[PDB]
Amino acid sequence: FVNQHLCGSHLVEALYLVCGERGFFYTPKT
Amino acid sequence: FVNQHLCGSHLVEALYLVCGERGFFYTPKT
Amino acid sequence: FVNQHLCGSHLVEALYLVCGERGFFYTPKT
Amino acid sequence: FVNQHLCGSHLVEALYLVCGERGFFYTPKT
Amino acid sequence: FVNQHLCGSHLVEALYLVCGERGFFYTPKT
Amino acid sequence: FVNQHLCGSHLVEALYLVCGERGFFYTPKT
Amino acid sequence: GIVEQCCTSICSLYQLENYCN
Amino acid sequence: GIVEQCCTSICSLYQLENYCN
Amino acid sequence: GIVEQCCTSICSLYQLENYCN
Amino acid sequence: GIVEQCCTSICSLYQLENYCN
Amino acid sequence: GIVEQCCTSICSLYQLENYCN
Amino acid sequence: GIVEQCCTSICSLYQLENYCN
Ligand SMILES: [Cl-]
Ligand SMILES: [Cl-]
Ligand SMILES: [Cl-]
Ligand SMILES: [Cl-]
Ligand SMILES: [Zn+2]
Ligand SMILES: [Zn+2]
Repeated sequence: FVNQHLCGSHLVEALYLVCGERGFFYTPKT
Repeated sequence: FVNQHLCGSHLVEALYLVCGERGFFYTPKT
Repeated sequence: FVNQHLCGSHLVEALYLVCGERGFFYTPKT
Repeated sequence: FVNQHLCGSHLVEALYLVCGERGFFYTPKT
Repeated sequence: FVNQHLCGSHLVEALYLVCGERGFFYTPKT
Repeated sequence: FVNQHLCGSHLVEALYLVCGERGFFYTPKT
Repeated sequence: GIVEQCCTSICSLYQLENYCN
Repeated sequence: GIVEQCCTSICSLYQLENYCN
Repeated sequence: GIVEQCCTSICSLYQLENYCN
Repeated sequence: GIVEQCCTSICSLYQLENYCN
Repeated sequence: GIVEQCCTSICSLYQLENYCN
Repeated sequence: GIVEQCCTSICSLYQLENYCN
């Protein structure tokens, strides 16, 4: 695997791919 | 605004657009 | 809803989600 | 260039790539 | 990490996320 | 057609659309 | 729920907004 | 039209280019 | 236009509805 | 192969990683 | 948080698994 | 390469065809 800048939409897409079925949370303000 | 048919990462993208800096949880069934 | 920087592809995707069936126009040079 | 099968926001993305700074209209049937 | 169902540009996006600066080849059947 | 900055994911998506069936390679480090 | 609803039938952005924090 | 054609059968980038301004 | 209103500065989903047909 | 496997059934990120350079 | 950890600085896929439910 | 040719500077769809198999 690897280390990239993931901003905006790209971060949630990556979470989708990583977490899938499990689901995730996206909380910018934290 | 219109209804949308939204699967996979498209759902998470739409949540990102709709929720913004408020964030969201992504909670798929099982 | 919320206020984000939407550039390139991201802007047309957002228009797709917002407008859907209605359709839209994307005219950078205006 | 090859043929492409293109649904939802993928269509609008391809129009964005193909049209660029010329822009485009997105005109779905009904 | 979970299994993922991945078609069209979603496959290439996942390869981009997984491979990063190492790169990859995209080799569809025929 | 046209000339745009295509970075990260956006570059591989564009390659997907351009190359399709043919497939492509994405080699940042070259 | 929503994931299933938006994907198997359809949903509105206003329904999605129920998933925001 | 095009949206339906690209999605239900297939289309070329050259056909898409008909939708540019 | 839209690019100025949304990429350089920011816009709402409601402003984007200005560009719907 | 992989493109067909990930799309027609399912695949893991670990399987994808076989396509990296 | 996640935005700080991933957009301004960089993160791994493994760190992103911290935000899975 | 491609990253230099397309992200830092700009490229055409035709240049991207250089990276097709
Ligand atoms: Cl971006
Ligand atoms: Cl971008
Ligand atoms: Cl899709
Ligand atoms: Cl980006
Ligand atoms: Zn982007
Ligand atoms: Zn898709």
